[PDB]
Amino acid sequence: SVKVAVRVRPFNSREMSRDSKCIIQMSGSTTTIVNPKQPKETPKSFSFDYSYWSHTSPEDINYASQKQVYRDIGEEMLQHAFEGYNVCIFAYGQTGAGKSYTMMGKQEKDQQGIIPQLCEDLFSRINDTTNDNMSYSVEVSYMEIYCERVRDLLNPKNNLRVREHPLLGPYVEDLSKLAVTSYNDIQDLMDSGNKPRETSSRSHAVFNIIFTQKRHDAETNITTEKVSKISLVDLAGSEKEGANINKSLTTLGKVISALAIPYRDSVLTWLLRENLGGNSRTAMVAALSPADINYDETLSTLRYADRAK
Ligand SMILES: Nc1ncnc2c1ncn2[C@@H]1O[C@H](COP(=O)(O)OP(=O)(O)O)[C@@H](O)[C@H]1O
Ligand SMILES: [Mg+2]
Repeated sequence: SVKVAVRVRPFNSREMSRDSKCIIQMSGSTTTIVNPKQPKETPKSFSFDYSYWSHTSPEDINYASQKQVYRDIGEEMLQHAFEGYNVCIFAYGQTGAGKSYTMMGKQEKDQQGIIPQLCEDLFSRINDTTNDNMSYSVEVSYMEIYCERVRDLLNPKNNLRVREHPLLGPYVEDLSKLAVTSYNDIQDLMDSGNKPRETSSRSHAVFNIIFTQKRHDAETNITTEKVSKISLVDLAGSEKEGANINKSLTTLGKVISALAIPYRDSVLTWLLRENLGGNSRTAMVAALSPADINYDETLSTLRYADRAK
């Protein structure tokens, strides 16, 4: 239950101008942060399921690639989805640590993130299915959560509000749910999505997929369904606006350790009630700046990820 990894990125323009010295090191699954003031102060140590070293470039033999990331976490999380269970992955961290590049990624030199890959993989396993008793259905929803109003990142309007249907549970009223029938088609929705995103990387991006599996039982001749709810999330840069963000992340924290009465405590948390916990495995990638100038925020992140256990 619950899976946590951290990923340090390469220096960015800012850090580079700031000569920002690297204060992060990694040894398997142990990211050690060094304090700036005290170059000695022995690097502080933490230990996760995964500690990806992406400080260099796709060149360095020892570089955690978007594939590696997806193959370790995504891949499995997708597998469980086929088994019939809900799945949710989370990107969390300072703005610019790497959440988006990790979830979505890019295109050239195929730097596709977890979402693009996971998708391609989901459809690849479906099309190669050679049992006529198995038919599939993939419904997608994409959105943004700001000041706790849901923005349909793949549509116009009608601000949306998340209710709590009697039995069914949480849901965003009037939120588009499009059935796709191929990777490409699901890829357009992605591009259109990250395209609509303008805003200010201050809101949570929730890419949900409702994977349905229909099995035609040779005997009895009864088609039974099996529904999985995959929710890939790009959280806010942790670091009124702050109120909803802080409350969200917080509520989320006292859950991972728990999952391994806090809930309606916030929309984001009140929405993934079917993914946050109850059951079904979740995962959490933590973007980390390798720059000294971010010591406090970088450290705070680590602690947040360390508490998720
Ligand atoms: N592991 C990485 N490999 C390559 N570039 C990265 C990596 N992590 C971050 N970056 C760079 O940093 C920038 C910001 O990452 P991003 O995920 O978009 O920010 P945020 O934390 O605000 O979501 C990108 O424009 C990208 O080039
Ligand atoms: Mg952005």
